[PDB]
Amino acid sequence: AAKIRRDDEVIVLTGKDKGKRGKVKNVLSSGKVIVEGINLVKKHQKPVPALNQPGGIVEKEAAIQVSNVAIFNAATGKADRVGFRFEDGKKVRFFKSNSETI
Amino acid sequence: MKAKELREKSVEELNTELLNLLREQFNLRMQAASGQLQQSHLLKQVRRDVARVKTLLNEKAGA
Amino acid sequence: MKFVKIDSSSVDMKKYKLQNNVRRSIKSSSMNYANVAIMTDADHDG
Amino acid sequence: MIREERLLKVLRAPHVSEKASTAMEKSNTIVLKVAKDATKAEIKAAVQKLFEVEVEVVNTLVVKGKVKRHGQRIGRRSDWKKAYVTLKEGQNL
Amino acid sequence: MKRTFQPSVLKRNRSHGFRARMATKNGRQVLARRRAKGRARLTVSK
Amino acid sequence: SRVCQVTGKRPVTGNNRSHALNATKRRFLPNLHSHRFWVESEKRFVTLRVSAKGMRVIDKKGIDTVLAELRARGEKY
RNA sequence: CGAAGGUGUGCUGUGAGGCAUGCUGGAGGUAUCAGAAGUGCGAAUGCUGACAUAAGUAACGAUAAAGCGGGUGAAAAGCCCGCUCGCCGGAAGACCAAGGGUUCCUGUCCAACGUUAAUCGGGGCAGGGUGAGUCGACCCCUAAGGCGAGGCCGAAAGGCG
RNA sequence: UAAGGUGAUAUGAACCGUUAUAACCGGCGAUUUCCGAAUGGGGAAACCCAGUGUGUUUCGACACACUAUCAUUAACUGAAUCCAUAGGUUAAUGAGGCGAACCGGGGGAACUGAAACAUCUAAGUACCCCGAGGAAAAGAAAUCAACCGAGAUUCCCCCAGUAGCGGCGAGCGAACGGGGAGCAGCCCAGAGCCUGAAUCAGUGUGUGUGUUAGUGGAAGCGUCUGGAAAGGCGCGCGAUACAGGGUGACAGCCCCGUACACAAAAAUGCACAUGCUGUGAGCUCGAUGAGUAGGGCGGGACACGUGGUAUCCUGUCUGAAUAUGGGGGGACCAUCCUCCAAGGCUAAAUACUCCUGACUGACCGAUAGUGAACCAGUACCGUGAGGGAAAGGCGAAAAGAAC
Repeated sequence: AAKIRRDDEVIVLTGKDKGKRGKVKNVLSSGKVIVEGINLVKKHQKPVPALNQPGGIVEKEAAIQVSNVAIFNAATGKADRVGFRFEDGKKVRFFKSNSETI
Repeated sequence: MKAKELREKSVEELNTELLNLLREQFNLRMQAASGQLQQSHLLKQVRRDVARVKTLLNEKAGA
Repeated sequence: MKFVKIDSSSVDMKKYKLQNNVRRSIKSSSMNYANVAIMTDADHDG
Repeated sequence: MIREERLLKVLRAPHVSEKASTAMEKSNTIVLKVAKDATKAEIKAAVQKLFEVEVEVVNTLVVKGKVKRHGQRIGRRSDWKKAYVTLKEGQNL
Repeated sequence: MKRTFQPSVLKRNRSHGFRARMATKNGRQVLARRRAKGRARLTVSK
Repeated sequence: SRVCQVTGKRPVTGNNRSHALNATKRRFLPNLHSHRFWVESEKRFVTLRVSAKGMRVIDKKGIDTVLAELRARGEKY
């Protein structure tokens, strides 16, 4: 019943990075997701003696709300909205505004 | 695995029931507690395998 | 997750209220009972 | 049968400590954890099978749990059982 | 001075223990109230 | 339990009312007695705890006609 | 391009009060006109919580008693070792039950506790530790006493046995 | 249904899956240690000790089933006195116990008011106990009224704080009659005639209907500030959906959802007919509830405190007739009218909410509101019954602070 899922392509509706594009990383039951090289927060990390102890300041991919993002049509090359249909006998996804199979 | 284990002799699965315990279950409860076992997951499914068997055997025989 | 010890001051508090009300209430005339001897002299019933 | 079965449900893990190591090398005697019930005869049989070794004799006890405080909460460890087990001269472990 | 409470485990059971409660009319409807308020200690025991 | 094995009479609560009309509770006891009744069928006796009015009944109704009732209710005689 | 709330100033009204704005704070408030009120505080030996006072005053809990050198360490009178002094010694010694419920041992830490410092501790954290044919429980027997099949008695509950 | 998950406080380590026997939700299923009515005996609860039987290695020793009480029924038996009873043994069925309120019934206070106070009130309240249902109990005239009649019960609104009771004091307090809610009436005491003649009850069969899981679900962009825009400015579109909630500041068109339209493999409640098992029909001639009514003595409920007192129930002593007879109509006789007891059954209108679902609020917003928004009936106190707390907010995100 979900629209975005484990692997897909998207673009930001609003926020810090608004107008920037990337694919999916992993989905969270919190209502959030992660994207590669979009949401970036400098973390001050502790040098754990176990294994390596780098400590230092590292950059990471922060979680983000779903409602602030939408798929990247990659035809008009901009935002577009999902709908659910039954193709053959199977539930699948399609675009609004130029309805097309995904 | 039910389907794989649904078709057998009541003793056959009863053998497998036992067999699980001789090696495996016991050992992992021993091998692991010492700290030598590097794989925990092997413990979960095994206990989950037994109950399936003991339910089958009770489904076939008796009630 | 980064909490400051535990502050049990509230323990000695509840013990103070409990201790104070217990005696102060049920101790009754012990100060006065003792005062009773004083009570029998300091009175001057006339 | 269930007889052999239960034996596999009795033992849990071997105990480890200095006192344990001494009886091993010195008295040829071993320690291991057991069930909350796990009587002597019940233990010895299992030892006679899986380890397939001789047994002088068995004696056991009960170990109480040690109260603890996590955060400000307080739990209690589960009372359990250990057994000092003895071996004849055909020993290996 | 000899204080009032003198601990004895047995007496603390024969009198206020469960089986004495459940053995008479009043005692049985007591534990209801104890269960009614949802108290964790129903009678004195483990 | 003061009762008549026949009728069902059992005591009742009422007032002791003085000349000044001061009220006090009391109890009314049905007049009872322990009598040994004869049966011609069995040619034996039966011992029952009844009242004096319950005897007036048995004078009218058949002794065995009464037992049928008791014998119906499980009342043990 | 800043509400409420807080904190000041200036004006204003016959009065409880009203208006603008300076600093904070970071999202709500509400004209006007009617309506309903858990509706306006100084008290009530008032209730709750917070903080002053006397005051760094009294007190540190038996008058059996300490002194010194080394060690630890950030720091030593109170911790460890050593030398000396003294006290009890039908106890201030040594075993048990009843009752307590890890307080036992080791390692380890100075926040809180200990009426003071604490490298210490019955404190905090982790780990370790409690072996029975002969001990005691368990178990056989029972006294005082309780429970008490049926039974008796009793408005019911129930009481006796 | 499904591309994620392996509950939470807390991440982490080790694993399965990616269109389908991952995971999640629902239904139908054995699993369900020990205490607890415990029910094999006992008993300071979560413990101790058995018995019988059946079956089982490697004797030792194990697994499983049963064994409580009482009521009823049947069988076997079976004392003192032959018989017989009584008692005992065996199996079958049933129950106990827990729980918020609501209902009926058996017992049943006092403070207080009276300006004292005993009568009276408070009150048949509080409280104890017994029993049952989902609703209960009551109920189908030996009932009222006035010479008119109406037609069982139950509840609501009026008569009316009237008529009356009452140390005539405080106080208590109707009824008839009227308008409404919702209606329903049957059976035994008996024979024949007559037969499955309605009728309930259980059964299945299918239909419909829902209940427990769910599916789809409309339509928007630029710019301005702005940390972040859902905000201002302009032009747009949907609306059987502007209920609502969330997203970095106030979103009809970003997300979840709503209006609306659909769905059940399986088990289920209801209304139907529905095939059956019993079930008992309909008509004629009789019969019509006896220690019972009433009475005496003493109490009690009736609005009614023995008052001139009708009526009902009754502890005790008595005690009539069988419709040509009797009860009643507020003392009472007479006339008149009405109605037939002393055996039973009965749905709806009504009170209730421990709990489940949705929805609402001129109800509260952390000293208020449930005692408790924070793991609370916990910590803590007391021997025990029992009593009984304080304690919410970083931030957008943990980016929580490298060196």
